[PDB]
Amino acid sequence: MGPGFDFAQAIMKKNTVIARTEKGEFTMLGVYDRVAVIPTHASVGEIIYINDVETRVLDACALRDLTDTNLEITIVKLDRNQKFRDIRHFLPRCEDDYNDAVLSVHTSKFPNMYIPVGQVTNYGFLNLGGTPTHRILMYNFPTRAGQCGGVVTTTGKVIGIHVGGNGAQGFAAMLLHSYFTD
Repeated sequence: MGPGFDFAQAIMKKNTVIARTEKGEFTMLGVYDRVAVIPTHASVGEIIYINDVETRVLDACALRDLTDTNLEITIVKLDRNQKFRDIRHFLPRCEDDYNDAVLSVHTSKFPNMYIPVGQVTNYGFLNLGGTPTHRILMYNFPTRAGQCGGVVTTTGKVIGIHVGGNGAQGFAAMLLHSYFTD
C-alpha cells in the first residue's frame, strides 16, 4: 500500500523460503549464499524441508550472547543448489528502536501476509516460553501461532524475525550485521 510494504514485499519475493521441521512450518529468511535464519524453537535437525524439498542441513548454530543467554536465532547453512540474494547490507549494525515496521509471513496457512505493527521498542530481556532471552524487539500487535520466523522490516532495513507473543504484544529477535560476517 506504501513504501514500507514495498520494501517488505521486495524481501519476501526473493529472500524467503517455507521451512518445515518436526515442530511446524516457518517463514525462513535467506541472508546470503546458502545461509538462512529461523527461530531456535523450530529445533532444526540434520534434514529440513525447504519449499517441500528434502534438504540436508550443512550447519546449524543456535546463537547466544557473550552472557551465554539465548538469542532465539538459529543460523542454518542449507545444501541447496541456489544462492540467496545477498541482503547483509540491509542489516542494522547496533541494537535500536524503530518507527513504522512491517511483519511479513509466507506459509501454507498464511501466504502473502503483511502486518503494519507500528513502533518497535528495544525491549531487551524477555522470559520467552520459560527461557531467558536477550535482544528482543517488541511491537503492540496481537500476533498468533503461524507468524514465527516472520520478517520484521522498516524501509531499507531488515531488523528481526518474529519469535513469540503474549496475546497483546509480539516479540522479534534482533538481526545484527555481525551475525553474518565471513
